[PDB]
Amino acid sequence: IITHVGGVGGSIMAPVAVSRQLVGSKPKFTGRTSGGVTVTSHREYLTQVNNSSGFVVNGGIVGNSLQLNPSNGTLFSWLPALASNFDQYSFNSVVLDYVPLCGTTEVGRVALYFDKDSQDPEPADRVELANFGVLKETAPWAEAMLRIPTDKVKRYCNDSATVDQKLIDLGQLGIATYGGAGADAVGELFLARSVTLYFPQPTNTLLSSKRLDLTGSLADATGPGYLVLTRTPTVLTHTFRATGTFNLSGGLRCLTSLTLGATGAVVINDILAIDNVGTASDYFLNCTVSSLPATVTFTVSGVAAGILLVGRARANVVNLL
Amino acid sequence: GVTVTSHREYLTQVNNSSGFVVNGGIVGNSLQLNPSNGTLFSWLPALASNFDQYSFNSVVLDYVPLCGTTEVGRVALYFDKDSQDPEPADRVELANFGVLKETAPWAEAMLRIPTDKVKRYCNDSATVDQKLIDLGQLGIATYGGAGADAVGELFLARSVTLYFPQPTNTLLSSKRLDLTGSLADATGPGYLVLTRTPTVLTHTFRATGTFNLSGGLRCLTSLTLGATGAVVINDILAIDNVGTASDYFLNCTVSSLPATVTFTVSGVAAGILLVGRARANVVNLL
Amino acid sequence: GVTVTSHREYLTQVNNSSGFVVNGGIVGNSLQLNPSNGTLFSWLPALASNFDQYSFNSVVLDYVPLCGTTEVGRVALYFDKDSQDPEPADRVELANFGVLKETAPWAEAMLRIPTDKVKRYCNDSATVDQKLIDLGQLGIATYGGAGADAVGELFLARSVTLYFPQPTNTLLSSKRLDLTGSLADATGPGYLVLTRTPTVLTHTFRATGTFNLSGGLRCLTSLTLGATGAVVINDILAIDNVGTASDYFLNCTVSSLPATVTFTVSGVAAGILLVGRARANVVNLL
Amino acid sequence: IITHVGGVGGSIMAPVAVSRQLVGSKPKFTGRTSGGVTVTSHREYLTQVNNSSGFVVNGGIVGNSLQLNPSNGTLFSWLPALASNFDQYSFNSVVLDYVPLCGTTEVGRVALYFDKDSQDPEPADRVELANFGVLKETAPWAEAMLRIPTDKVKRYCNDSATVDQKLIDLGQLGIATYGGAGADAVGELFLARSVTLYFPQPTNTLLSSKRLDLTGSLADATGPGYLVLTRTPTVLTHTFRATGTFNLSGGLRCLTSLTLGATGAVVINDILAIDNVGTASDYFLNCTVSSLPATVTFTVSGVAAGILLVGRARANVVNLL
Ligand SMILES: [Ca+2]
Ligand SMILES: [Ca+2]
Ligand SMILES: [Ca+2]
Ligand SMILES: [Ca+2]
Ligand SMILES: [Ca+2]
Ligand SMILES: [Ca+2]
Ligand SMILES: [Ca+2]
Repeated sequence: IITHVGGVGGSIMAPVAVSRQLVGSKPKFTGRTSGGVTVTSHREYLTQVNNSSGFVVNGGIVGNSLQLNPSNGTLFSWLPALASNFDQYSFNSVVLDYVPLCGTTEVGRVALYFDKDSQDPEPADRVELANFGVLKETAPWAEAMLRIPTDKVKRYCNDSATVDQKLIDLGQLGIATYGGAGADAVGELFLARSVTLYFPQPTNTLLSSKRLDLTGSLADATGPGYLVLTRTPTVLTHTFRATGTFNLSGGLRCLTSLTLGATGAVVINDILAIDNVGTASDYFLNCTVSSLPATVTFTVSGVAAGILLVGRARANVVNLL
Repeated sequence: GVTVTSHREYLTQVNNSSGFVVNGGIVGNSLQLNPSNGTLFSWLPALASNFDQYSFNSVVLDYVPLCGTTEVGRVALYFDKDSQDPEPADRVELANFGVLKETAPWAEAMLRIPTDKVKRYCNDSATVDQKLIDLGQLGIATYGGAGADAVGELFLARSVTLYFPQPTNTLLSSKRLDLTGSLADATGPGYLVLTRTPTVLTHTFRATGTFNLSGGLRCLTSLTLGATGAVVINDILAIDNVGTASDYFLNCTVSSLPATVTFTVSGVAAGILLVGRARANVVNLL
Repeated sequence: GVTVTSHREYLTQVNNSSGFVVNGGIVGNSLQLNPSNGTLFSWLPALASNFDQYSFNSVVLDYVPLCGTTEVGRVALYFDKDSQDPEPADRVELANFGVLKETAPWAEAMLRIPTDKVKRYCNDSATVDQKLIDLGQLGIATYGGAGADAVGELFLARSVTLYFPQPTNTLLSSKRLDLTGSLADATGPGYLVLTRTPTVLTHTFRATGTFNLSGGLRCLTSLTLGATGAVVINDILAIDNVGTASDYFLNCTVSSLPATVTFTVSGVAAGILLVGRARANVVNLL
Repeated sequence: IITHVGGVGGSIMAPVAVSRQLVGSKPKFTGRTSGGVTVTSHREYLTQVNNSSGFVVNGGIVGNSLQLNPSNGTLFSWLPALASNFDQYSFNSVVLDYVPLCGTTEVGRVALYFDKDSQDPEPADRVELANFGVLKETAPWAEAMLRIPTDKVKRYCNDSATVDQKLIDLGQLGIATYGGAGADAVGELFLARSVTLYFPQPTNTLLSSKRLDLTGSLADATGPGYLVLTRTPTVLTHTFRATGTFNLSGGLRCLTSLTLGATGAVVINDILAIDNVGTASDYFLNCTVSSLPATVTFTVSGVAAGILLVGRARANVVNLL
């Protein structure tokens, strides 16, 4: 069949393009009849690796997100709400898969790694990425793999909250691109799953609570974490980590009518915007992200207390009549 | 790619008290047995800084003695499993520890340490429950002396299993003082704290050996180089510009606590330095 | 009381040159396998620095791909048992070597390195017969390309046996320029050469990554910070005093050859610096 | 596996690129226990075929170099110094190998041939190259071969010298490129070796001696031949055929201080340059070629006698102190 030319048995072919074909990953639960507790193995997708001539990591996004715990609503788009009737998690297999949309003529580097410290900070440069134990180094166009070192320790989910994210999380996951020529798309990576659900509980809420200090930095958290809400002395920051349709509820301290800006992949849905000028205010809004960078920001003055809540929601109303 | 280390690192020179002193008659569980402890392990420092899980197999306290059969005191090495509990108050407390030893100063002593094989994490990301990650605490305690002179120099018998490797940590230290402030960033380890007082700096050692110092600061006012305690100055270079800020490189070599140094200056309105252990290495023009 | 090590370290980025080139067309058997070679081994940097003998078990060269199926060239990895013989002049010398591999640039390539079990010494005291101490030489060679762009990223398949425990071995580099002169001391390793020209400095990289730079010099004349090639400046701080000498701390991050930097100044009458690999770490006031 | 598209069994694939992978050729000697004389079979590389829109042959280089005798220091970079303890040569296999650095989109012709007359002159054009008995005709990007007709005649090496280069040499070797678009590189050719060493002698020196007549053309030779040293009425020519680090020794008749020029791949090493103006002069120099065209020339006047010697050498000194 195939006739390929200029080839004598034992020779190399670098083709114009390559592609694998990906299908319906329909999960299987297994009954580990135990404490009458469950086990799940399904395939959840994870992000579209775009290029970075320069040197970027999960989107140039920072605050080890990525985090291998399930939920990571940030990471795992389906497991979201099962390990949600449960309290202890434990994997058996997790494998990074890297397919490629681009073609044998893009010019760059992608790279998947694994840090056992859910908390150490991120890759600085070339020489650092490469020193990791569990790493892989691929041109972008060519097809790649990574399998992850799983213990069987009895590890806890984030339902109550826990600052030592390391003693509870399994690992960190990296994806890193340098040496590109443009920050376009070349890769879409997947997630090979297998998890052991344990002491199943009243089901935890997935709702987000995020306080800015009055002049300050940061008050409480509950998370998960889709959002960070910073202030700058005038003006807020609502910096997305998550994608989809959300629902936003809250307001803040200002005095000064709200001007609703945002930036990147964004589909505003319902912006409602009470103020009282002199005092504080409220915002409900409903938006829908499908990118990074998605940003939004409220524009205001004298941002002297920041409060919000975020808890994923449909094309759902959020405005008066 | 899992490395095993069994070495013998030096640790501190114990001075007496009449009174009742611990790990320097200093405080905040200094000695924590984790490697790094830049404070405790002067050698293991930048090996396990390429790794993420640590686990010992042997650790033994060794106590030799420089003094003579006529000093009058107590040395005492112990072991708290809670990297975090606070320190020895008095006589009756020190003695109640499981893994303790009670020796005169002149006489020669030992202690071996109870090691589990739990998969414990090193301090690259930070972790307030220093107990769930640290192996143990280490004590050394002296009461009943007659003078706070030196009688003992203690060592560290090592055996460690390094695991998942990625990125040496930072054998190199970065330490920012706010302009008027307190404290900017850190990278550490931490050998040094660099405080200011409104005039004048503080470089307060936690570490021992030959270092290398690089930096300068905001002042206006020529640098007068003082320091205090065990200290062997090596190279002090000292650019200023009076009116503005300045720079200091220097190379010194500590073998004590208390080692202090301080720069003397005025209007200390920004503090920056870096410290990353170094030899008898130059640090001055020609 | 000995160590063993098996990890994987990155090495340099193979660019292209239709000409015929060898390690960047730098010369003086740089790639030598010995560990340290700070130029070659970015990670083991600091284990074989606590040791005195070394011995490899595996060494494998790994060649992945930055370019694309239409890049147009030749790459080539080899191995000389004489840490000292000179480099490849042309195509025909390279091809005659025992341990060679010859690949497109675009396609992914391999090489295994031949290991003895001889008790070989590391470079702490110095040794002009670099051959009887070093295991082999490493080549990477590119000819017949069409542009001097990047095609390859080369790695290091490692497995090393450390023996008798040392007392550290500086990993902060010390590099003195004579007043009018050429060259004062060294400590090295060597990532950098610091030359002067009558006006102006040269900081010529041999190494890749995040460094930390500390020092200043003799001039009189405010500092203008240039550099050339793969370079990501991080923190440039720059005291001067005009009339006199000056200081520079800076933090940069190279991933190429050619990386250059140079300070621009006048009356370069003494050159001093130190360099000791460092993170994204601060190096400036506040 | 491979899925290649638009193909029904029996169809043709002309790929984006092809490459073979070449390794360490580590020679074997065989003991033909004879007159206690030796046999060698190893793989020596030979040149990088660059393109020639126009019509070029071993570099547009002329004076059948190329010559199949071993040594040919010009041709065989290793066999250089064994058939050097010997006096009779005889092959059994010699095969031209043509791999390719370029890609399936360069646009040209390469071509390997074989003339039984070590001495006939070179290919003029298209119609001439093709008429040879032992020739091969390849696009450049595609992968090629040629095997060579070996007799077993008892043929002599060039240790004493011999003007009928034909009665001693096995063959001529050609490589020819026409129809390009640029004189860049597409090919690197190799040499499949197998030689029978005979009456082994005191080992001959490899040193070159090259006399220009006073007004003339040409005095003696010893060779091998790496160099030709011509004059033009003013000025010399040192025209390389060889690559590497050499050592040059000599001077000449002029009167007129030496200006050292040269052209192409060249790394000058040590130029020393006595003159006496009025009279003659001397030059030692040490240079290092890795190309064709390498040229050098000395610039001078009244070039009334040319003498030199050349005998391959290291980064070795060649100047006073
Ligand atoms: Ca829980
Ligand atoms: Ca880590
Ligand atoms: Ca860590
Ligand atoms: Ca050699
Ligand atoms: Ca040594
Ligand atoms: Ca030693
Ligand atoms: Ca003969």
